[PDB]
Amino acid sequence: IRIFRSELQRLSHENNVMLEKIKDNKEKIKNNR
Amino acid sequence: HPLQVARCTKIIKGEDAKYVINLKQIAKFVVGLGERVSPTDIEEGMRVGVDRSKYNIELPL
Amino acid sequence: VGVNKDSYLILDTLPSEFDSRVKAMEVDEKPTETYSDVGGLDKQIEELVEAIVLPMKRADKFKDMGIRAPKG
Amino acid sequence: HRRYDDQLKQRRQNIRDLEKLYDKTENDIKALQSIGQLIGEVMKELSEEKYIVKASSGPRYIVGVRNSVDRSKLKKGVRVTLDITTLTIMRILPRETDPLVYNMTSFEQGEITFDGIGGLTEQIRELREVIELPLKNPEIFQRVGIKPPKGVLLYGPPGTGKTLLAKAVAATIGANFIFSPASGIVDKYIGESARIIREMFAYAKEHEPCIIFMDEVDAIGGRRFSEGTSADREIQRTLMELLTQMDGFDNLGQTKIIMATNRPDTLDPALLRPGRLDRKVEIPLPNEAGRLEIFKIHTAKVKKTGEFDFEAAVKMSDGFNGADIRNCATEAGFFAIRDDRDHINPDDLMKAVRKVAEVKK
Amino acid sequence: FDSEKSGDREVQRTMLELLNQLDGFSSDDRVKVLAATNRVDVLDPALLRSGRLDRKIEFPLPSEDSRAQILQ
Repeated sequence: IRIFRSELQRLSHENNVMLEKIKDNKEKIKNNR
Repeated sequence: HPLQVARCTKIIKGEDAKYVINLKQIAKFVVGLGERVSPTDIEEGMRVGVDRSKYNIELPL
Repeated sequence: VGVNKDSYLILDTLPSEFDSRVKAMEVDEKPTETYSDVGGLDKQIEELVEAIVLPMKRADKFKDMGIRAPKG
Repeated sequence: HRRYDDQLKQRRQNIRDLEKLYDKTENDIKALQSIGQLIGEVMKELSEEKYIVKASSGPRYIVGVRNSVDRSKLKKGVRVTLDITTLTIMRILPRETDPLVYNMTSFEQGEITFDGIGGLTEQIRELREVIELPLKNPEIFQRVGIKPPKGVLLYGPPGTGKTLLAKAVAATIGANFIFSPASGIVDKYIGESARIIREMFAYAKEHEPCIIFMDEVDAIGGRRFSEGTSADREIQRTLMELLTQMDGFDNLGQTKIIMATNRPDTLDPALLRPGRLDRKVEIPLPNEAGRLEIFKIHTAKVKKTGEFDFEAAVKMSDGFNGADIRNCATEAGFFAIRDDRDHINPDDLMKAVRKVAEVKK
Repeated sequence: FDSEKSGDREVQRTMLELLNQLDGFSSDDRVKVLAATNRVDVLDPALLRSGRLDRKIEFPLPSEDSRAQILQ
């Protein structure tokens, strides 16, 4: 069960990068409208 | 209060009694996000008005 | 269509609220009337059944013939 | 324990899908930071780097040039993109004032094929030599020494041959189909005279493979007496402008003017002189023998019996063209629905003529 | 004989959009558009065809026996 946990940690932080990227975009698009 | 003219320019309010309507034929505005009825005072009174053209929920005043 | 007041730039579309719908337009779902209320028009009523009512019933019978039913 | 690898693969699918969605959102936000400009039309050319234009947001202005300005494709009248800040021309656009796709009918190539215009082949071959040949290979008349004809008049019974011959010319040649009815020019309303012909000449100037067609010329015509105007205000301005377009300094070499009416007597004799209308083609009325090929187009296209007789229904038909028999074939299948048949009874089309005779002659 | 459709575009665009909407479904019996007026002073070849308003139906004054049902 220690195999998939290596690639799961990568996809977990890659989701946070896309989350923090859109988080500033969600507040920016509402200010641009 | 008697109102023979009403206008507003670049006002951000809130959907509910937002108004922001320019009664002049130039730069016409509307109101979205549901329906509200406020026959007495919509938001501020005063520069809230209708005059010629019907716009959305502004009819009660 | 939401646009800027100063620069007049298109930003985002808006939902339909005031469409200038031209009110006082009569909308009635399946009214109640019969052709026997107004008589003497059976000559014209037959023309209304032949060119309107009957092709309105089933459009598959006229489609198998390759023709097009009149719309009015 | 190995079944959890599917959740790892489905997790990566959500990362790749959302990443493409977040990238499109950022590009849409960056598009909001762009700055648009105004739009106008050049009223007069003052110089190479200076043009007199007319803004859509205000009165006439005089602007400059910005970048990517082609002096060959940009001249007086060409629609431009006006700068609100420095008053310059940002881009180049074709000339449009009144909508050309609404008041004027424009379609790619043609619609009606050569099957519906059949029987005119003797006049069709002569029509292709004076229209199709000069638009494709102008060298045909250059070696002969004859000038190509500008206008060609197709006249006949109303609704008979006017629509069929109009869309057939654009289909065989390949040029676009321009339909400009004469009923959209002359009015009791003030104006609406020159602006239609000038912009129609501008549309055919931008797109070379085009052919202009008209209809109902008899309403805008008439010779009066001295070619003056009494209640003719919109009639005379139209008749004179049509002559100045072909014989003017700039004609349409890639576009031929076509007019549709009843009789040539309803047209201004000024337009009948050589240099404007060089060709007159008469559309006859198909008789019982002539209409035999008409019922083989629309009526024979739909589902019919193998024993169907074209000679039985033609005896009751009087002056029915390809468009007029559309109601005959429509009413023919109306009597066959009661017997539950997928074909058309030859006796039902004979009874369908009496139903069409209530409207058509 | 007037071109005033170009003068007032409310009348022209209503007719232009009418030609596009009647051609939306040519095989469907669920699209039907009719009209009624006092008389027809103008004939439009574009409106006369299969699938549009074609057949002229005249409505004269009611007959003798027809008025007995209305008064009833």
